Amino acid sequence: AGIKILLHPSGVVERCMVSVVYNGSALNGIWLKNVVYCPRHVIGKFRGDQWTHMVSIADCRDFIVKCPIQGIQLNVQSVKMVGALLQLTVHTNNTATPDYKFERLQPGSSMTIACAYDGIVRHVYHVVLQLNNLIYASFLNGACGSVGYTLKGKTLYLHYMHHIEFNNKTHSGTDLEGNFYGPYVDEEVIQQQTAFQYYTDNVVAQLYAHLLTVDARPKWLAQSQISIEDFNSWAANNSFANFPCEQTNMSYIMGLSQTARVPVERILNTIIQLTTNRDGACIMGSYDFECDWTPEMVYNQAPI
Amino acid sequence: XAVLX
Repeated sequence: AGIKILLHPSGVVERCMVSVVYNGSALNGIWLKNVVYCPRHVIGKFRGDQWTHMVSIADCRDFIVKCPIQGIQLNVQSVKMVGALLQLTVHTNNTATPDYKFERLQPGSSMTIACAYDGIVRHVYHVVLQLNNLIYASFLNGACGSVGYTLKGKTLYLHYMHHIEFNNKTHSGTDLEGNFYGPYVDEEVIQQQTAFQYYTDNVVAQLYAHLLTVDARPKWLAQSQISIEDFNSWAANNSFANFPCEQTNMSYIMGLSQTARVPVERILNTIIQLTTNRDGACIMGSYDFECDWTPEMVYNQAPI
Repeated sequence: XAVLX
């Protein structure tokens, strides 16, 4: 009946979160099995290819690692740099380690962010990896090491770890394998970002979500339709990704079109019209086009 | 133009 932004429970992540303090810097890390993962820039703000030598001479005793939930202080026996992350081997194996997987996220997919400070998850919110490989999140200093995750039956799927904030208040990081999303690095210098592009699949889901919870026949809904092929020709010149961005999203979108009794061609023409006729209309509780509603999460909460 | 968290 009601379609909301669903988040995954953060208890599993909370039990694995730890604080990492190397001399001056203090950030967060995740502790899985006998390994603690955390951003590498905790040992200094370096650049390019000096990380190998800087990490290789980093003292294990300078790493103060504490698990606040379990009240356990950890001791680092080895240090390994995997990508832009540090893999700190510890003596104690985390008994709270769940069945986990390191899954890289494709753009347009959602994930829950466990924003943590001093090893304690303070806030939890929902983001979607945008087509520029950035997330639009909310972080302060000391929040690096916070993880983005999803769940699938007691199995924790870690997708992200926070590293850097850009001046436009966009955020970037790595997967849990150490590789950044996009062409961004953990350096405090000007880095060019590709122009913004709307994940059309998600924008379609947001409009469908409004039709199923707020107004089935709103005044901004197009009385006209446009083919997918004609929409994609318009989308190339209006910062909208080619539809569909994921072929698997078509089954969810077709299901939404049958439930709302509005074909996707009407939604796509509404998107085009809203580019010039929106005039501040609130759509699914937002004043602009959002990529935060995925077709799967909207279809999973819909009738029939 | 960018800052480490």
